[PDB]
Amino acid sequence: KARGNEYQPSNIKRKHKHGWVRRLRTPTGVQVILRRMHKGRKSLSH
Amino acid sequence: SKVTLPPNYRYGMSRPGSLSDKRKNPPGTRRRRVPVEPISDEDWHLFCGDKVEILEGKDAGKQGKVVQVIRQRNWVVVEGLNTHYRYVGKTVDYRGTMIPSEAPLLHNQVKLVDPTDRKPTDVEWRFTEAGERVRVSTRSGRIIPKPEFPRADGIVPETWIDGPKDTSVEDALEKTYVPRLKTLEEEVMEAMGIQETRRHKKVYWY
Amino acid sequence: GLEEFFDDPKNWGEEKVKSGASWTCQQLRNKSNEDLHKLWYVLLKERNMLLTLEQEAKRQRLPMPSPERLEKVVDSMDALDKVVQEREDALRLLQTGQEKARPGAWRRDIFGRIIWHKFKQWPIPWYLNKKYNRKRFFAMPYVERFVRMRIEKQARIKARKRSLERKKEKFLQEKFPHL
Amino acid sequence: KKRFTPPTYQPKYK
Amino acid sequence: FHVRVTLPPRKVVDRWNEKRAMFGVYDNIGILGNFEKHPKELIKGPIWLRGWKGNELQRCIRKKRMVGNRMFIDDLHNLNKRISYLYKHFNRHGKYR
Amino acid sequence: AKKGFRAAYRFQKELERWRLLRCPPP
Amino acid sequence: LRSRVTDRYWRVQEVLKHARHFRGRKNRCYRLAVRAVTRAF
Amino acid sequence: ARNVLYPLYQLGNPQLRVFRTNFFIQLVRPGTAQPEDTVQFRIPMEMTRVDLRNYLERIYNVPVAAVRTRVQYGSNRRRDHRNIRIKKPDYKVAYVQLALGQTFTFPDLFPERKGASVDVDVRDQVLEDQRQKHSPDPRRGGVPGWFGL
Amino acid sequence: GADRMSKWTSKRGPRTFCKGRGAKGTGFHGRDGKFVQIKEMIPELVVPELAGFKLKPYVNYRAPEGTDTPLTAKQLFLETAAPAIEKDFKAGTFDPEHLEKYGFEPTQEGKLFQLYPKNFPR
Amino acid sequence: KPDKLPLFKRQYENTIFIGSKTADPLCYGHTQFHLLPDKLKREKLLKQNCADQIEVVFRANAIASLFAWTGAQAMYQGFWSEADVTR
RNA sequence: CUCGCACACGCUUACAUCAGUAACUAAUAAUAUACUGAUAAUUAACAACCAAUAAACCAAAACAACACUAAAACGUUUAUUAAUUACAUUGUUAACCCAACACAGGAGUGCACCAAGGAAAGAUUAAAAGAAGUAAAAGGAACUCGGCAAACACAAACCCCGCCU
RNA sequence: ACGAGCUACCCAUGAGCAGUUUAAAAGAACCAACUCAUCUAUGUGGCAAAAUAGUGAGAAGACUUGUAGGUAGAGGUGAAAA
RNA sequence: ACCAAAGCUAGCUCAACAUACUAAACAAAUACAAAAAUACACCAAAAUAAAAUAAAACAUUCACCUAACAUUAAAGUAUAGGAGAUAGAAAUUUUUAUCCUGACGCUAUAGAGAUAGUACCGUAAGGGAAAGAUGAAAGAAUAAAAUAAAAGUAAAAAAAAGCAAA
Ligand SMILES: [K+]
Ligand SMILES: [K+]
Ligand SMILES: [K+]
Ligand SMILES: [K+]
Ligand SMILES: [K+]
Ligand SMILES: [Mg+2]
Ligand SMILES: [Mg+2]
Ligand SMILES: [Mg+2]
Ligand SMILES: [Mg+2]
Ligand SMILES: [Mg+2]
Ligand SMILES: [Mg+2]
Ligand SMILES: [Mg+2]
Ligand SMILES: [Mg+2]
Ligand SMILES: [Mg+2]
Ligand SMILES: [Mg+2]
Ligand SMILES: [Mg+2]
Ligand SMILES: [Mg+2]
Ligand SMILES: [Mg+2]
Ligand SMILES: [Mg+2]
Ligand SMILES: [Mg+2]
Ligand SMILES: [Mg+2]
Ligand SMILES: [Mg+2]
Ligand SMILES: [Mg+2]
Ligand SMILES: [Mg+2]
Ligand SMILES: [Mg+2]
Ligand SMILES: [Mg+2]
Ligand SMILES: [Mg+2]
Ligand SMILES: [Mg+2]
Ligand SMILES: [Mg+2]
Ligand SMILES: [Mg+2]
Ligand SMILES: [Mg+2]
Ligand SMILES: [Mg+2]
Ligand SMILES: [Mg+2]
Ligand SMILES: [Mg+2]
Ligand SMILES: [Mg+2]
Ligand SMILES: [Mg+2]
Ligand SMILES: [Mg+2]
Ligand SMILES: [Mg+2]
Ligand SMILES: [Mg+2]
Ligand SMILES: [Mg+2]
Ligand SMILES: [Mg+2]
Ligand SMILES: [Mg+2]
Ligand SMILES: [Mg+2]
Ligand SMILES: [Mg+2]
Ligand SMILES: [Mg+2]
Ligand SMILES: [Mg+2]
Ligand SMILES: [Mg+2]
Ligand SMILES: [Mg+2]
Ligand SMILES: [Mg+2]
Ligand SMILES: [Mg+2]
Ligand SMILES: [Mg+2]
Ligand SMILES: [Mg+2]
Repeated sequence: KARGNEYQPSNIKRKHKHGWVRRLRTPTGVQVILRRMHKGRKSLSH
Repeated sequence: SKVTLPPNYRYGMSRPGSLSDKRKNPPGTRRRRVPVEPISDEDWHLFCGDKVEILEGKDAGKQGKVVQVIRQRNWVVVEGLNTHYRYVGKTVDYRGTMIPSEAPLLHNQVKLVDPTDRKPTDVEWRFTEAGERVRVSTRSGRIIPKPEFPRADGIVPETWIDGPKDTSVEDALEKTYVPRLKTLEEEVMEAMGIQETRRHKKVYWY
Repeated sequence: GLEEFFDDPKNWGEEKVKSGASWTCQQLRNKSNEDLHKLWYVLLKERNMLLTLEQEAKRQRLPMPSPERLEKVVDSMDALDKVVQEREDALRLLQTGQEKARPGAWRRDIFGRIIWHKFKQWPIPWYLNKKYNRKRFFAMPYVERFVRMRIEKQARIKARKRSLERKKEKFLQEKFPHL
Repeated sequence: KKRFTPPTYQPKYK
Repeated sequence: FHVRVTLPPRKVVDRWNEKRAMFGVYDNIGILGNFEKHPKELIKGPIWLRGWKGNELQRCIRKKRMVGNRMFIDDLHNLNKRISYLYKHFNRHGKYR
Repeated sequence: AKKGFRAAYRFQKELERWRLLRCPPP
Repeated sequence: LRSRVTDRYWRVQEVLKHARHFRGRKNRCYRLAVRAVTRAF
Repeated sequence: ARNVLYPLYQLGNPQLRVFRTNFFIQLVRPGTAQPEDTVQFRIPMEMTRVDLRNYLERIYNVPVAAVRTRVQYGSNRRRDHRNIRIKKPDYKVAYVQLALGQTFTFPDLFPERKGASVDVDVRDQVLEDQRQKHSPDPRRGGVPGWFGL
Repeated sequence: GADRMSKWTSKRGPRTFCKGRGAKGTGFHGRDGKFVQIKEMIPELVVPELAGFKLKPYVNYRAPEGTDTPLTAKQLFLETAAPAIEKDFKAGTFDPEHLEKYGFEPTQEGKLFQLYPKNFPR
Repeated sequence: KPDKLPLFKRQYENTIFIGSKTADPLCYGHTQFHLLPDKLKREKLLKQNCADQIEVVFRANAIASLFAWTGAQAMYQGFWSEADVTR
């Protein structure tokens, strides 16, 4: 009833959803890594 | 240790790792790039320790000794000829020890002095029949020896005393190498009598 | 033998301590392999003492007496490592002729780059490894467009660099018309 | 409808 | 509207350098050379603009025809959008029609 | 830095006017 | 060839010199001065 | 040794031997109270308890009894001039206890000199006297005193 | 949120996540869960005797340097194996088939310390 | 500090026990038998270069164990910090 | 006046010692758990990591004696194998986390309700209006859309629509 | 392309419900922890991009709750409020 | 008199030539929850691009829009089109090499977003900045030179009456 705190931290969930391993398991995920490498991002993924 | 510098930097007769340089140039600033005419390492005929003559300034025609050279900005510093006065000891209730300080000079305002005639003369590098690169004058045509100057360490190898942890010259130059076809691992193992019987199994590399 | 971490007591309060030059590369080539092994530990005991003194200097908020000793010792360590390695690769070339001591081969990763893949030690072959068989060494067709884009980005970076050098040469000539 | 325009934040570097 | 308070260093331009003295020397090569080389064979510049003239639309179309296959990916896409916008603007917009 | 010289020099005409007003000549 | 107006200082001085004796913000701000100067003439 | 590739071990392999160790050890003064037998060392991350026990017993011949180690975390809070975090390196601290009842106390590596302290006081006294001499005379009222008359 | 541009180490994750900081394993897990530490896998440091060894970590300043000549695989062969081969060829005892007497080894797996696999760490 | 022994702080239930609840009529003790674990064998101490530690383990075990037993007996009889011990 | 100690999850040196605060941070000052500089620290017994196959076994947890309907997490033993070899690696601070904030909000479990943890008023004067609380002559819904609110009241009955939780 | 760390529902694995009334652990009853949010007053750039104070409904079940997993926009999910 | 003002470098743009095209760094660790030496495997995959728009609506249609090998002409011709909008060839022709490459391109609200894809805002894909100025020497800071010119204030509060002025 008081929104604004939708982010509840959790390392298990964060590394399972946005981790480096998951990014390389799906063909669409690899393209996300390729786009960030081309753009010059400092952190490709969590 | 080597200190990294920003791509654009200004040199002011202070070493990069000095507190004076940090006070003058904070890490968060960058200034205008001064125009410096490129001189290759093979075209820099001015070293430290050779007498030179100053052409332009408040003092003209005087000769002095080069003490410091700034290769980055092509500067030669004479020993107390083109001098301006500053104060060193400063505190709340006292000032003093007025010490003259020498301003930098460019290469175009300084010409090397030949030993014999003691006059400025253009110098060009020449390759003699002995294989040594010796500076050669234009007018007189006499070669000029290199200006041997003491190193920054201030230690003369001629007068030195070996300390408790200093190796003698005889032992340093002593040769004991017997060039056999065994690695350092094999020689030390057989030197101390270390005996190993079993051998490693097969390991797959991929 | 725990006092070896500290210098002799006569030298604790000295503000400046003198030391000799570091070992050069040429001098260590004349020493035997047995000799280098013993010299490594002599350097090792010296380096531990210098690190202890350096840390104690920060604790006491006082400058380290003659800090250049540590710089000389670490240079001697690197020279000793170089010469022994110069004997290992030379002996390896005679016996086997391989340039590198760790096996590897050039591979193309999923990102399309060329990566020198070093090998690892395993007790089972490549086809019986669960973890190894999950890694992929090949480029999918969609990587072709992204590989092409990296070439364009590098080409523009070099193109900008080359044009920058030309501009400086013209600019310096105007302010220095000595020709 | 439930008309509502959420506010924006000034960038922190300012 | 603040203007500079110091006089700039006056540019000493020499009217008789190599470029200005020899400017437009061989403009009459065809007239006085048995018509062996047209003056358009002296233009230095882009490949697709040597001896050619046109408006903005005809220039972009011409560039895509000649050096289109040699351009980069990002440059090629930007050229296509410029062609489409000019095509729509020139034909479907304006006052005199 | 706007290119040009007329703007730079015309202001020097104004700087002289201000100096005379502040410090009139004998 | 990027052309910029450099004599803009004299552009506004020709207007403010007729509005030196006004009251309020009309003698300093240019936008308020022009409407006052135009009505003055 | 660190930054090297150890041989894979299977059944019946020969003993692993390292001749030129890449490890370096700092002896530091404990920041808190420690018992009489405890000596505190700083070791690289790639060093274990067994490595340090062999490191002291062989190289230095120190009869250690038990070795305990922990990992320290460096500060990553202070920001650079461009607002980028600068992280201090993480170091591994190991405590050892001697075996044969040997007692170790960390020595004072900076004992001051009585002559140097006296010389510093004399130099400070000379500077103070020089400042007093340079102090202007109040009765002169700021008039320069260099000129005679 | 969380910082995605920091180092992911063991101190950030939960109790389940325990990642080593770079140490080399020295054993495995036994029947009862007690860690069985293999004696062989422990790196046995080998030290010589420095009591009768006369050398110091510093060299005298007056000792001259030398021309920096990196060791070459060709120079090593001309120093060690060439004199043995040259004398044997002049005496007619050279055997192209077998070169084991000159220090050449056909297969590396026989010896204790290989070269191409790089068995020994240092 | 005791942390250098080392000793580690922990928080759980505070229990005073004698081997049986208070309702048990046998509120006193006669003897104790302790068996040292595997980690504290004589052979293990020799390998770890520990000679005098052989007797320390025996002394440390007895002092801590017997005090807990004797202390628990006193507190089952009502004696505590402010009442001291009469017998 | 009373949400206190500890673990899990999260945050990541913001914790500790000493010194400085003209200014930066605290919505003010003193000042320093919160701003700056130097130095220092969390030590494993607790916690993470911590064997495989074949075979025998229909019989609930609720003080479980024995039963109910909704039919229920929770394994031992035998056999065949399992590197046997002191000391492995890793988490140990905090006044903290998610909400743009040093936010009256959101936040799981164990044990206490205290032996622990904290300060409603920066200094005055005592106007109106506004908010919160206590009391009242005679009358007791005459108020008002409605007994809304408040009350020394804390009860009884009818109807409409839905069965009920 | 990326999103089920908030929320709707489900699959795993855990953890809570003290006293009081009754042959009752009966989608029974009184009343806390706990969970929802009926009515009114403050608040309306506020302590809060939905809160505080008083008062209320359930409180052994179709109940609350932690960890983690699953369903993705021509869809998911829904004791239909589009 | 404060706040302010001024500077010309950093670098960039468009080409040309051109080698022939994923740089620099790879000691160790990197697709277990990346940067954690070490155990009986599974591994992998393709299906025409659609629409915003134009026809003043909108259903057939709507250039470029992934893959053309160019230029001068044939020609906006033959043809294809609710025969409307608009779409549009070919047969057949023309094209002499290398140097002469630099700038009637910008100068810190311009030019790339860039001092930089870094701070910072987002769980994530993604979005994404502002910011530099002394001199030959600051190893000349009792330091020096320069405009003292934007709005806003101070020096200096106001005295009947009014689109503030004539
Ligand atoms: K038109
Ligand atoms: K924190
Ligand atoms: K009514
Ligand atoms: K999920
Ligand atoms: K709040
Ligand atoms: Mg949000
Ligand atoms: Mg949640
Ligand atoms: Mg530990
Ligand atoms: Mg973030
Ligand atoms: Mg953890
Ligand atoms: Mg934790
Ligand atoms: Mg063990
Ligand atoms: Mg935070
Ligand atoms: Mg405060
Ligand atoms: Mg203090
Ligand atoms: Mg602090
Ligand atoms: Mg607030
Ligand atoms: Mg208060
Ligand atoms: Mg107040
Ligand atoms: Mg009032
Ligand atoms: Mg009232
Ligand atoms: Mg009342
Ligand atoms: Mg009354
Ligand atoms: Mg009424
Ligand atoms: Mg009425
Ligand atoms: Mg009503
Ligand atoms: Mg009511
Ligand atoms: Mg009715
Ligand atoms: Mg109902
Ligand atoms: Mg009914
Ligand atoms: Mg969920
Ligand atoms: Mg109950
Ligand atoms: Mg009920
Ligand atoms: Mg609800
Ligand atoms: Mg409430
Ligand atoms: Mg209330
Ligand atoms: Mg009330
Ligand atoms: Mg109720
Ligand atoms: Mg009810
Ligand atoms: Mg998905
Ligand atoms: Mg639907
Ligand atoms: Mg529902
Ligand atoms: Mg309906
Ligand atoms: Mg409806
Ligand atoms: Mg239409
Ligand atoms: Mg229209
Ligand atoms: Mg289309
Ligand atoms: Mg037809
Ligand atoms: Mg810019
Ligand atoms: Mg501009
Ligand atoms: Mg102004
Ligand atoms: Mg009037």
